Amino acid sequence: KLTDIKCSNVVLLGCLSSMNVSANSTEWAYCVDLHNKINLCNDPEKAQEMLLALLAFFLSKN
Amino acid sequence: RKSKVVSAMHSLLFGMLRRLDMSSVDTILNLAKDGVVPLSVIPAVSATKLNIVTSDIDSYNRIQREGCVHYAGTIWNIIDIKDNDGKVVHVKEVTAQNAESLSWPLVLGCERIV
Amino acid sequence: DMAYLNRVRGSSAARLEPCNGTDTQHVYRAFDIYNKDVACLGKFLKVNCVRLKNLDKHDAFYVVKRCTKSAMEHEQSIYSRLEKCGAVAEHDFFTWKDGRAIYGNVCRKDLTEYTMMDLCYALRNFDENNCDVLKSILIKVGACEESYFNNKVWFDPVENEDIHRVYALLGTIVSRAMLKCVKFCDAMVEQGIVGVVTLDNQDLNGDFYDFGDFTCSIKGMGIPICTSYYSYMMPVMGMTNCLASECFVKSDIFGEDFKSYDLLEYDFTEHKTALFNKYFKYWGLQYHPNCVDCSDEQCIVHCANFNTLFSTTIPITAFGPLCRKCWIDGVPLVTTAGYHFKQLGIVWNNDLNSINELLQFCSDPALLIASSPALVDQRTVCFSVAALGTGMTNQTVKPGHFNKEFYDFLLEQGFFSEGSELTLKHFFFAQKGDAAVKDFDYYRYNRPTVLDICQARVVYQIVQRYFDIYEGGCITAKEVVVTNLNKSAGYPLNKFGKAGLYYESLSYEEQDELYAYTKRNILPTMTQLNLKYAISGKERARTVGGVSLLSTMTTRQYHQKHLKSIVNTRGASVVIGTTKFYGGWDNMLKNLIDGVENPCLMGWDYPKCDRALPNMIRMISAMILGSKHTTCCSSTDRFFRLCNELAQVLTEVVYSNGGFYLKPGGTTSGDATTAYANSVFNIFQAVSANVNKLLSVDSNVCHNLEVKQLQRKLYECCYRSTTVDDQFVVEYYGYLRKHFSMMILSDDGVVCYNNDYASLGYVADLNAFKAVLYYQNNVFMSASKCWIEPDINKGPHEFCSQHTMQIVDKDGTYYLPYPDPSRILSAGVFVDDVVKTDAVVLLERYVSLAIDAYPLSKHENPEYKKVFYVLLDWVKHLYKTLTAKFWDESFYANMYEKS
RNA sequence: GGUUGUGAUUUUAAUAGCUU
RNA sequence: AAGAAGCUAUUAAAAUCACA
Ligand SMILES: [Zn+2]
Ligand SMILES: [Zn+2]
Repeated sequence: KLTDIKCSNVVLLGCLSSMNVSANSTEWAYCVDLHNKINLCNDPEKAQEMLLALLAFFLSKN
Repeated sequence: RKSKVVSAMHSLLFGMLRRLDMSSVDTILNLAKDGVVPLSVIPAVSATKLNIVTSDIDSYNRIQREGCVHYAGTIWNIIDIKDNDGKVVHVKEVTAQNAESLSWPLVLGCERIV
Repeated sequence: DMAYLNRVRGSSAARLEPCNGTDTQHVYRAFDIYNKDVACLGKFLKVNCVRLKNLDKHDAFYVVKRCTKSAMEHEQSIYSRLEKCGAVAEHDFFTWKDGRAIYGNVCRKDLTEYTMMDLCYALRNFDENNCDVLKSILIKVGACEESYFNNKVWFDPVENEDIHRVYALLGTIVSRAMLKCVKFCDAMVEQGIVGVVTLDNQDLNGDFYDFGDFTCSIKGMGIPICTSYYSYMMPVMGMTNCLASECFVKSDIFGEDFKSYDLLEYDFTEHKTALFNKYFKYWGLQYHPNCVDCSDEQCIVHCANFNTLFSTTIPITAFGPLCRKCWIDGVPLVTTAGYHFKQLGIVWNNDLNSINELLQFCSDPALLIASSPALVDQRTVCFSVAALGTGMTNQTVKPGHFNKEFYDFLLEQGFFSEGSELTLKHFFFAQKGDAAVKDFDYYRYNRPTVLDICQARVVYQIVQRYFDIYEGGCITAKEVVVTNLNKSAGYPLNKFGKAGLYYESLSYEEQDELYAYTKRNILPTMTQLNLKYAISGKERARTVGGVSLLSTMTTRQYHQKHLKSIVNTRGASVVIGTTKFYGGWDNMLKNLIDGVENPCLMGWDYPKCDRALPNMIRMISAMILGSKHTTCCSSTDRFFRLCNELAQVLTEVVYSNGGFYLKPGGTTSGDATTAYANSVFNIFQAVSANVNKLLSVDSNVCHNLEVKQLQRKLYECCYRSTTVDDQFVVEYYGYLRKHFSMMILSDDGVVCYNNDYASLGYVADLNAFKAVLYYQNNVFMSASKCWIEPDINKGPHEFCSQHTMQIVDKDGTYYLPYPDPSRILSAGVFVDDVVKTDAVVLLERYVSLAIDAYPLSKHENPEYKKVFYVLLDWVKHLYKTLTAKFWDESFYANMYEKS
């Protein structure tokens, strides 16, 4: 479970990285913080909700 | 290869000489003991342009008081302000408290006024 | 009882309270007693003095020594001779009746609770618990109210940078104490008394109060010896940042109250020498402001330590390369002409100025920096120098690629199930747009540290013995082994091409000429700091130095022989060159465990090792490695090589993201000798814990005549003599090798110490390491990360990031390393960048991981065993999609078999 | 633009050597 | 016999991993 979501985050950043999202520092920092903190996350549902936040953010930029 | 590398080194060295600001250095260099000044302070005393990277609005407040900055025993006027993204940011926005919504590490391009 | 008190009360207005009546208080107290029976710096129990709390002052105490009736006249006369000076506490002398005879009484007034020794000792020998004395002293001095200790990590220097603020308050006490000691020594000289002065003789108020062992002599002919006084507090003298009251410039750089021409001052020779005479008038040993004047490499250690202590008072901008305008290429440009090392002092280039000659100019920062606008950055406490014309630009980190197929296969095999105790724990964390600079800010932990020279000269001698086996010397350019096409050459040269281009560009004769030049001058260079794609188990970013080309070319040409001798040797106490394959790991652990009686294993690691490295001990290591150029180079050449090594590696201008900086200190991973220098550092720290613990053994209680003799000789060699006798050094080297065996790799190692000698404090247990790291590395070794192992059979809990297990076979019992399963799985799953087109690269990755994972096959845990076989099956599948060299497990089996 | 060390593996080439 | 390969190392380069 954790691994399932934990790995799933990496692909999301890669998708974003292709979109030069780093052009604006704020969004890139937000995404990086969320990813890094979910990776260290040990209890699933919290990781799940941060992953949902990531996905919601990505869907905004398509 | 040998010719190309040494030629490129010559070109870079000549570029440095071009951007050296030769006169300003000597005017202050030869006052010190035997004309020897630490390299760590030569630009701050001889350079014409000054860049500063703030951490937040509070650093902005401390560093400047009326759009000018005091550093290395000299007064520096703020010409242009860039944010993280490099976009122009005018003094009106930073002065206002609303800068909270703005990217924090502002960088200011300051110039020497004597 | 009150009758006895009445004598004291009369003069003191009777505003006193007794502790448990007239009975002497049973309290342990630090001491520095050198005597026929004892020669120790540990604490003892003395019950020959009564302590009365002065109720007037919040801390003052009245202490009376009711002993030595026959010594009253001696004490009385000495006090009369010395009372005139202002550094002696008040004394009262009288005799009181008791039983069948009278005994003398010496009452000392308004003395503070704890002696300066009790501080210097307590600050050293620090530990998490049993730290009552330090807390009490901090409260009494008013550094912080007791509420400050609710923060259970208050003492940690890396978790509470506020602690340094607390200690800085004690800086006043230390400075006052030194000044009072100077006055007291002067008074002893004038009055004609001879004797040694020890911290037990002085109170926090700074007044001396005990004269029992002193001796009278001709007026003005006295001789005080304070070697152990000054030297002992030197770590405290550096930690609590005393002398801050002597700061040369007392205004901020960007504060309006400042002068432009002020910065140009760099000499500070008179400042430093005047400070030395003001505070250290009685140090006996000469002080050289500029180390270039030193003669013996040991003298450099002493003078440079003192320069480090005074380094605080000088402006931070004064240091750095010393350049000047000069006529070059017909265009007058600023040229480097000298360097102002923090420790070594002013050094000027011997020779004044062809590709051999012209090449250095393009790499020397002197030309580049002067041609750039100035830069002030508030992100990092470290200083900033200038910024290029193009302006600053940040750089970000992208996460690694996720290999979905491998993950799916792992899931299929049944891993990462809801069963616990196994899961991914390493990932390619991503970092912000400018994490490069914010990581460089971590060098603020590199606070100046002053190691006590008297006790560190001996340790330098000892550690030098650990490195006498190898061989060094200089080698002509043609003989240097070069990893050509080095992936970088530093900012000045990385534009044109890789390092090879320059290697074949420069013919060997020019390289030799440049080396000979370096043996006469100083040639500083940048070091382009940069980020590092690398899996990690924690969010922290990682960056590496990447020193420029010219440094490595000459640096390796000076150390190569020594380093090669280090790697090639086997069985030594430094195991850099040894392989863990072919049973090498078991050979290492068998050598380490050999000889030690009642063996027990311990380990550790230095927090923030690369950064917290006290920029002094790095210099010491730089001298040890180079110490073997006995004949190839004269002393001056050796000194210039050392200072150039420091210039390139310690205080070099560090480029990054278009914004120059000036590194406070600490190591740079890009150096050739980083691993070797760190190994020397680690040996130094491990030894020094031994000397520290040994001196505090409470000689009177010991019975191992060997150990008693050993500490008596050690003490008599540290403080009470000038030249250390090689005899004692070799004896101590043997003693350490007989009960404290070390195996050191770069900056990590394991120790197999005798349990008995450690329990009685005859060798450095963990607590010793806590103390030494605290007052010398200036960081705190969190008890969690270290460990001990009271049974060798289980082997080390971890060494070099790998566990160890014992397996019994037809070959018998022997040890095998095995990495953490989670780390291996993770390395399998994630890759730094998108896999290249050729899947063969994947085959190499996975076969190498299997090789590193084979030992788990023997592991006890059923789940761990699955790891190796699963990786084997994956490589089988990969190859099939694309053999015995890879198909068969036996191929991995032979990798972990002897010969 | 993506460091230097020290192990290790794989390939490739050269070098000889051995065996068939 | 040549020749041929196989094997064996040694050397060199690349590629790749682990470790600090
Ligand atoms: Zn000296
Ligand atoms: Zn030499």
